[PDB]
Amino acid sequence: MAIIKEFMRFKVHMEGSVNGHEFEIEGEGEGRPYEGTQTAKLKVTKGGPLPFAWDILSYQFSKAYVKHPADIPDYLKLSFPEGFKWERVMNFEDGGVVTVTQDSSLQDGEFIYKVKLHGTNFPSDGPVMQKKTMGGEASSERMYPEDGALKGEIKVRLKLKDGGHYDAEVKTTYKAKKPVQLPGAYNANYKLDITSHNEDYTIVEQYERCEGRHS
Repeated sequence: MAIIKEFMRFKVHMEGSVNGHEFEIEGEGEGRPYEGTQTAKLKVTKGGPLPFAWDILSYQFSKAYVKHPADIPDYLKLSFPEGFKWERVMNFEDGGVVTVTQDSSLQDGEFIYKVKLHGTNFPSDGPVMQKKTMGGEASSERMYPEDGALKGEIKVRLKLKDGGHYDAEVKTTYKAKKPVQLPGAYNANYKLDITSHNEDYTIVEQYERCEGRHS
């Protein structure tokens, strides 16, 4: 029950399964919501070491930290303290599919994120199950208002270890819990890096920069 400060922390809990392998991850993050920068330290609390690529999870660990020009209303910052929810489908090039449902709220002056993820139909020999990805390229999410919510579309490209890319079409709906001002169409430009990780990815740190701009 508060405003969005120049510096904000968040806690995240994720529960999910990928190709039937169940896991849980808890994390803590911090950043500067108006500067569009944030970092997070994630720990696998159940089902470690993960038998699949960390890169499919990385995108699921924070839209309140997007730098917006003053002529683009900040729909998702304005949803607080109640918060917002988002649901996403990631359609990978080799048939694999990830869906994500997320709830974002503010408690004791910190954001709380609860994430549920399902991953299925990934080929056993593919880059996800064989841990052959090496991070993601910078990308631009096309943001647009639709049916009283905000939608986003991203063509995500995961770097392949032996050179090349492995892609996914990403579609997400973001909706405030209570109606607040929706913006017009714009682009959210992202850069996300895995800053560090232990050998088996049970401890991982990420950084993301995101800035909204007109096309």
